[PDB]
Amino acid sequence: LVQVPSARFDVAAEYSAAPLVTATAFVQAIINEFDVSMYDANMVKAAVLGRYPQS
Amino acid sequence: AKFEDKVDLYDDRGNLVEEQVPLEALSPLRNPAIKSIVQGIKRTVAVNLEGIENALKTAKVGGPACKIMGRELDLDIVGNAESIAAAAKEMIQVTEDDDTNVELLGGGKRALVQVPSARFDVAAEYSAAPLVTATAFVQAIINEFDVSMYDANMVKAAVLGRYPQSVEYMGANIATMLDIPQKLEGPGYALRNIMVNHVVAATLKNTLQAAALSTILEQTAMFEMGDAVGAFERMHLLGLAYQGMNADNLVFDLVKANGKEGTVGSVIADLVERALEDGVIKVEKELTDYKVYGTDDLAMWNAYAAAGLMAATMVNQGAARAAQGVSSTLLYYNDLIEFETGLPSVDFGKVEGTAVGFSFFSHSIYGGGGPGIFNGNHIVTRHSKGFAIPCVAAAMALDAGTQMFSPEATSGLIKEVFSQVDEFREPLKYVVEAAAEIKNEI
Amino acid sequence: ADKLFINALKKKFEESPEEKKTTFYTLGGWKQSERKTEFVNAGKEVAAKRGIPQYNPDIGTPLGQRVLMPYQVSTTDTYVEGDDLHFVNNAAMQQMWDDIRRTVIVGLNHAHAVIEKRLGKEVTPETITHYLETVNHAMPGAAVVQEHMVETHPALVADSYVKVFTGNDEIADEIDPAFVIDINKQFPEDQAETLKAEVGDGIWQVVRIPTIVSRTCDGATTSRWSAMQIGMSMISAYKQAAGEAATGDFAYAAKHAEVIHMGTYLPVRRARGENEPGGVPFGYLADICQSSRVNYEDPVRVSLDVVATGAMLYDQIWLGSYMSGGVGFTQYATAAYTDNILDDFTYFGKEYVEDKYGLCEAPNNMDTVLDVATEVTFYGLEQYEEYPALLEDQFGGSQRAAVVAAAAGCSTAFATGNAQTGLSGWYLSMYLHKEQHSRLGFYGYDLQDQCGASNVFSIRGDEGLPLELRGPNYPNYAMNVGHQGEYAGISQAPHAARGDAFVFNPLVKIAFADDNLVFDFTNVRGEFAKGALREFEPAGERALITPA
Amino acid sequence: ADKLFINALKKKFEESPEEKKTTFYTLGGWKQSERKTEFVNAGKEVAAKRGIPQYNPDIGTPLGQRVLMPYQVSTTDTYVEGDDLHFVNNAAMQQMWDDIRRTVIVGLNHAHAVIEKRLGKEVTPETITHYLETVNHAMPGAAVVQEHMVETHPALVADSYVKVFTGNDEIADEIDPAFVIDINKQFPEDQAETLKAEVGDGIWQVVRIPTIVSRTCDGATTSRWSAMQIGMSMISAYKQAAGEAATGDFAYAAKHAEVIHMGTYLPVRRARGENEPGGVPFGYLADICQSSRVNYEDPVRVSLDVVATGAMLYDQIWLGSYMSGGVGFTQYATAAYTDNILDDFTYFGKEYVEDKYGLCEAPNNMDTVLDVATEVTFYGLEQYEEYPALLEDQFGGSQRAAVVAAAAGCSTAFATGNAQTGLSGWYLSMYLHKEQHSRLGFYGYDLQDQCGASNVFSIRGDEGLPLELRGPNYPNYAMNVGHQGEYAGISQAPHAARGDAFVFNPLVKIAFADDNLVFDFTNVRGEFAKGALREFEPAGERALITPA
Amino acid sequence: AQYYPGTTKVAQNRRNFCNPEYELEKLREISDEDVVKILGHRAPGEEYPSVHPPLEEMDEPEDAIREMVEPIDGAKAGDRVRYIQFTDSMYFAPAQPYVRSRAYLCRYRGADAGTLSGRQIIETRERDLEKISKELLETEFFDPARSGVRGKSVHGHSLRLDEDGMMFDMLRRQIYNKDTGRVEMVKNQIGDELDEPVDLGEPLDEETLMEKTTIYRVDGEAYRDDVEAVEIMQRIHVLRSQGGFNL
Ligand code: F43
Ligand code: F43
Ligand SMILES: C[C@@H](OP(=O)(O)O)[C@H](NC(=O)CCCCCCS)C(=O)O
Ligand SMILES: O=S(=O)(O)CCS
Ligand SMILES: O=S(=O)(O)CCS
Ligand SMILES: [Cl-]
Ligand SMILES: [Mg+2]
Ligand SMILES: [Mg+2]
Ligand SMILES: [Mg+2]
Ligand code: NA
Ligand code: NA
Ligand code: NA
Ligand code: NA
Ligand code: NA
Ligand code: NA
Ligand SMILES: [Zn+2]
Repeated sequence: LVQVPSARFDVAAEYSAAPLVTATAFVQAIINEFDVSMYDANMVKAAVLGRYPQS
Repeated sequence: AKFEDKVDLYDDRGNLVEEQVPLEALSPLRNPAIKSIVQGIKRTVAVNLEGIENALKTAKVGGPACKIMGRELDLDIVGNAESIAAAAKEMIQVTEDDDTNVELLGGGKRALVQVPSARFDVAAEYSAAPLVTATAFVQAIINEFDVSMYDANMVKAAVLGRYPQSVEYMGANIATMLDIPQKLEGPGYALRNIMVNHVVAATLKNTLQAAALSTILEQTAMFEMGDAVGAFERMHLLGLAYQGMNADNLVFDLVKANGKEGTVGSVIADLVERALEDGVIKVEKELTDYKVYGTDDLAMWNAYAAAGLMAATMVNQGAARAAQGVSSTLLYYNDLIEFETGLPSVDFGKVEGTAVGFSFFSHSIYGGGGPGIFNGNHIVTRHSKGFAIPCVAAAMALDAGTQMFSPEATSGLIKEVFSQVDEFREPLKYVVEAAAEIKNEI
Repeated sequence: ADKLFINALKKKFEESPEEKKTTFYTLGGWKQSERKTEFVNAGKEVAAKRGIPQYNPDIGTPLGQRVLMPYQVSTTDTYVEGDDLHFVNNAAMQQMWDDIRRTVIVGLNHAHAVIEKRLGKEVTPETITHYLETVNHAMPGAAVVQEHMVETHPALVADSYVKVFTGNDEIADEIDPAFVIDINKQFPEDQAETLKAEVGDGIWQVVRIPTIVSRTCDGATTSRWSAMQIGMSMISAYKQAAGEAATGDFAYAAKHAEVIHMGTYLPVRRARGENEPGGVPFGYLADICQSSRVNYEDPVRVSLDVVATGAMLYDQIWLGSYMSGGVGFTQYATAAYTDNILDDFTYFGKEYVEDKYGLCEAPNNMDTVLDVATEVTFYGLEQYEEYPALLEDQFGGSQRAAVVAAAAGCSTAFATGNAQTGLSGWYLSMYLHKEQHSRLGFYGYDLQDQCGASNVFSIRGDEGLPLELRGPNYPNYAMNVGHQGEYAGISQAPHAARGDAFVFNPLVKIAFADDNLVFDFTNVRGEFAKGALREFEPAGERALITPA
Repeated sequence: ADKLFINALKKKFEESPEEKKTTFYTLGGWKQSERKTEFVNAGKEVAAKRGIPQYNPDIGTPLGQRVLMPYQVSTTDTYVEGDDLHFVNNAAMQQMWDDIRRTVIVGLNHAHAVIEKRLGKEVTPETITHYLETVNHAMPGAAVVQEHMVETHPALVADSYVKVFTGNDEIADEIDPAFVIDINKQFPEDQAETLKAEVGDGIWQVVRIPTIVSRTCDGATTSRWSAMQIGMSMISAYKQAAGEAATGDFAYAAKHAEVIHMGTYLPVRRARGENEPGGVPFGYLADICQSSRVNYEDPVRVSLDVVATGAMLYDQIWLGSYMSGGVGFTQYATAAYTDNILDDFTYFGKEYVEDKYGLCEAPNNMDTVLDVATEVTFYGLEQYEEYPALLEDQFGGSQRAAVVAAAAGCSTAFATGNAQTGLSGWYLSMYLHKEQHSRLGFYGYDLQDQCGASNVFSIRGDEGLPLELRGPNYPNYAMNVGHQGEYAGISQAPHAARGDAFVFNPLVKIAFADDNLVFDFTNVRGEFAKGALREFEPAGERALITPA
Repeated sequence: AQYYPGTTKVAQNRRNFCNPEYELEKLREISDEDVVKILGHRAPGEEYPSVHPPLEEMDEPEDAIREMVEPIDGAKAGDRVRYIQFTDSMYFAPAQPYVRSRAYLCRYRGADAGTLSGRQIIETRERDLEKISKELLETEFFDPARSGVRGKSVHGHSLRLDEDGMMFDMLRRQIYNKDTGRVEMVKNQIGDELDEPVDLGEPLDEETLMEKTTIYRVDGEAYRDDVEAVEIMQRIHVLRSQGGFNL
């Protein structure tokens, strides 16, 4: 369960900071946890947020 | 306390305001003046009462060259603007003492509306501003003249246009700096889909203020997009500081030194020297008669390079007093600096790339247009994460009349209303003062 | 004397139209029909050729336990089986949509000011004519500047061209008349004066891209393709650098600043770009139809030619294919343009209104709505009751709902001269019909009709809109058959009674007043009939680049 | 021993390919060309029939001051003028896009669970066969339930059908083989085994709607049309009420919960619905191409057939018409599939890698990128420098940049077995090329390429994506020619070298292994040649319903 | 400034074009009126058109940037923005496309330069354009056989030469005179005939083209053999690659 801090919405136009801030924090935390290489980290991104931004 | 950097902050005359401000005092996440700018842009609407009245009287509603013969309604809206605006304010406000503002402009022809913050506190996004304002003015006009049930739909069409048959408010006589949520190129982009001409219009063509408003909007969007989270946060904050807030007077001082006779190339040489002088970069290796520079702080090199980029625009486009070359400056500033130094250009090539397509899509047949119609949400100019568009705003501010799609043509209603708001018009002043004010809370 | 539908009913059935009983089950199922017979035979050839079973009359239930009826195309003496009015089987219908999809209206007013103010050059009728010769080479897909360009085959793209119009008779007269839509020739004199006043001295291009490209691609292609070849032709005819900063102002003007799309883009659940059917507002569809300039002494004929145009496009192609597909919605639409049934009901209402009020002379209020919509509703439903053949012909309740309501709505607008009261009349018709027969349409037919009365006069954000501005993307209207084309007709009705030259957009009206179109928009129902009979010749075919 | 493009250069020019001088200006302009001569005469015919000037060789500048060259379609012995490779003049190219646009993949796994769990009925190979006979009647536009339905002409929709596949060989053997895509017949043993393991016991439909509907309507029509006739066929074959609550589960399954579109919908500035070229991700395009199953010992050939597929679709039809239009972008794309030039450079790099590392055996890092991409880049640019005829053939810098980088990026993926380092090699090739000749492509060519290096390995929101998931809507790629087709090739490259059966989606790969398709996806460059010679017979023509 | 890495003659030529203190060699003399004729934007002795009123007649925002940045003379007067465009042969023309844009933004103020494979352009205020154009046409930026002034129909950078050593021009704007061994401009840059042709001098000979060129080629100096230049390009790739991933 993740609840992104209110202060991020206070200076945002809408609500997509929740998924986007959560996704990148977990992507970077996973990469950092296992020291995933530069070459393979794009796979962790795809596993978290999917086909975005092509979709 | 997350970052140790400090910056000195100046005004748009090059005078020091406040020394040694922690970098995070300029974060969108912490600075109250950036919050107020964003909340302001979300909630402010411009109403064209004259346009509504003319649309009704001619029955020209619902988009370009549209008209409905026999539907004409002759109502003296501008003549009764005070009454209508006061009636509209009653519906727009939540309570009598809140931050609702309704102000008549141009003898009743226009109105500045700021919808109360309480409505946005229980809203997903920002469309309550136009929709609450539009319905309050439709209802106030109908109530003012006792327009019949049979005819009132024409008042709706004169205010909000062909919506909902069109997705947009097509032919509307209201305007906002933001655009509808459906037109976002990605989630998190709304603060990018603000035309450069609107930014230049609101800041009255003051170059540094336009650069400041543009950079605040761009870098704040970078937090909503998540781009300024974790590893990249500091790069974005140093970019806001040095490229858009004239941190350390670096932009200002490069323009001063190159303004009379300089070129892109001369600004570059001054910047590299200054980065050398400050310890940001240093010689890593010597080739044959060629020094390769290195840096132990890429984020700070990027910011210094970014500050150089802004100043080269102001010098190059300022010397022409013609904005079109900003696309060239964004390209060759970065191309030249890489072969000058052996270090990556601003935003690691992304400014340069943005500038390549922006040049194409402003000097060809296939699309874009002049510099003033672009923005961070435009497909041509979304690619750099905050480091390209603020240069465009500065170039359009310096244009002396070479454009057909100038701010006067695209942004006249935005200028008349949004330039009234002090924080929109002179954001560099408010943001620096706030950062000074919270400087010990970091 | 006879109702107008009596001839059709007599051609369909051996019984007089008043008889209440008939014979079923002994007609031979599909074997009664020449067209079904053709289809069974073709199914067998198809399946054998490709190695996969296809059309088979023994699958599912056995068609033709009742009479499979011929339909009269209203206003004609053509009778065809309904399969011949399926859009897939009818090249006139396909070409009608292509002619709209491939058209965009693009001003020259901003472009000419770029030329004079930014480039510092002159614009004259001579330069305009030179430009129009240039763009009539370029637009079909041929080159004007670069060396070693490869080009479209002129014969495959013969239907692509660019014309202009303007309200300034003296300018119009100087341009080569090959390129000019002549407002004074195409429109009766009062209409011409209105339209020329609207346009004034603006000069507007009507651009048509090739049908072959519109079929390969989509509607959102049209304005892009148009802008490319306008931009090349401006470079060539006015001598810019071939790609300088000022070139970009022509691009922006042609794609955005002085462009009139036929349709606007749609929201994500029905994601489509510009120039698709769902973006075409009802008032534009009325103005595309050219019945107004030829039949202007008969407001019924004008209105019901609009109904035919919209019922085919919006129910058969749009809702019946783009938004669904399969066998689809032929006869939900054919009810509004066949057997002269809508025409009989609508001519009744026109005569009622004419005799009681005078056209356009009723008060614009609910008292007129209640009066006219009720009287015409009771008239139409009574025909179904007095002629069992008529009820067997329009067998689906949805079909009868749309036909009776269209007559009631159109007649109400003939009385008030206002579309919005016409629309109220449509909804009231539905409610009265539902109570009279204890049925109305298909399971989901009256979503919009139950929201209907309350939303006619609403002013709220996604509720309130004059009818002329509504279209297929008006929220209540976004899903269902048997309404959109009739709404286009009600939009036309008051303007036809008033003698107005256009309903919503005078540029759109003039843009389709063009004899170089493939489809004849002056006689929509005549064209449907020609396509049904396999006599219409479309653009876009690939025969020249394929084997013999 | 010769470079592969030497025959082509000898065909085009009188000089030896190494000669630096030639003769211009005395070739007769357009009169040197058979094709331009056909076009001039056709333009006269057109203009005289319609009353409006059209193609005219004297508008603008005079083509053919240099040699208007023939092009060899790569891997063939067919030489044609470039105009014959324009998508407008080539029915093979139009049909390739129609076969993609009109296809949707629809599971039967949820549907069969509705039947068993909600209706409480049984599903076996026999019920599925009955269901498939029913849906092959209904899918083209014919009826199974109601009385008095009017239907599509079976011969107009002969290219519409439904097939199934499954990974369970014993189930597949019990369904009538007319309806089954046979994985063991279509794929080599090891590929078959991989694909069957991905599918397992799932059963999936491949649905193709009629080309004539696809051309009338749009890509987003396909999954709707599919769902309508799946729904009718489920009602008929499994004895539901025709319209009960459980009917809705089938509708949601077919449109939403087990549907695989060819392309996803696009954002508003390039508003389009599903199954348009811009939504097709590069990995799917590589899987649509069927070179992998036939040319599986030659990873260069597989990869360059993907490049041809994507350069035509993405540059000629998508960027050159949907997103722009006019003369368009034929030779920006033909550079990657003509004269055996990309083939020469890529075989060079494949051989280099194979000899130095072994395919797929180089370390997946920047050292390999720097090695392979630099070496191949320098090979390709040397050919243009050594053969003046080659540089005059690929006369536009963009064409050269795309070709040279495609070779470099494919070669780099050949070495690492990973697309992402292949893509890094593409961008490094552009940077080296730009410095070597002091030029790269057209004005806006390297927007993506200057962003490129940094975004290859980024993980940020709208930046980070494996190459296989990227497509025409990846932000930096959304606008420009001379990249998208090449990227589809680089996505194929590492999988071809590995011998993988698919690049990104195994259902998409099986779906196009179907001999009832019109276009032959196993030999894309062969088909382009056939269409250029006017020998390809497309679906969707209206000859049967128009005058002889 | 160091401008560009590398140890070939090409790399030194690239650095020289950029360096504003390097005096371009003058090869030919052209009148002011013939510059105006070649541009084709106005007739000699025609007043400069304007796009806006002179700067001193307008009321400008109080703006320290405006105050610090001196306007070029054409900006002060309100001149049109106009252009001159060149095409450079890959057969050893002295200047080349990216070399021009890099050098233009190092030497010239108020410049909008664009680089393409077959054309390179600068747009600036008309009276200032006329001054730059003199230097672009009179110095070793230009050779009359291997370079071309072309506002449209630019084809020819990548084509074989004709028998005289001249680059292809679809519109044949530059005509080689066998009798003098000199080239004349017969048309302006957009292709309209000049009343009187303009002498552009003699083409540089093979050995002088080799000494002055900025293109790398296997039959000249190959880029792959300028190993220090290649090393910096590879370094930029690597550092951009790593910065986009992390910092
Ligand atoms: C399965 C459904 C429910 C569903 O959502 N749509 C159906 C079926 C669908 C199929 C039937 C084709 C076929 O037979 O295989 C199509 C042609 C749509 C498609 N998939 O192509 C259609 N309906 Ni229906 N549907 C129709 C109609 C109607 C009327 C028919 C009433 C009667 O008394 O005959 C009723 C609704 C009502 O009661 O008002 C109706 C029902 C039904 N409609 C019932 C099946 C009825 C039955 O079992 O007989 N249609 C009509 O009212 C007129 C037009 C007609 C459509 C074809 C065309 O327009 O030509 C067709 C439109
Ligand atoms: C007006 C523009 C600017 C604009 O945005 N697009 C143009 C023109 C446009 C037109 C030319 C059609 C015509 O001649 O009427 C079309 C066909 C697009 C359309 N409208 O159909 C096109 N370019 Ni262009 N364009 C191309 C190219 C190029 C190359 C040509 C260089 C050379 O030396 O010949 C250069 C850019 C470059 O220098 O890198 C170029 C520029 C230009 N490009 C210059 C005009 C150049 C000149 O005046 O001659 N294209 C290419 O390099 C190859 C493919 C080619 C495209 C046609 C095809 O793909 O078959 C065409 C693609
Ligand atoms: C940029 C954008 O154009 P606008 O600026 O939106 O007018 C976009 N066109 C393009 O991206 C055209 C792409 C292909 C033709 C350019 C050739 S590289 C569009 O039509 O959606
Ligand atoms: O039976 S339903 O009314 O659901 C379908 C109408 S065709
Ligand atoms: O000249 S441009 O690079 O703008 C066009 C390429 S077709
Ligand atoms: Cl950092
Ligand atoms: Mg009898
Ligand atoms: Mg009776
Ligand atoms: Mg002199
Ligand atoms: Na009879
Ligand atoms: Na049957
Ligand atoms: Na949808
Ligand atoms: Na044929
Ligand atoms: Na030869
Ligand atoms: Na010509
Ligand atoms: Zn289509």
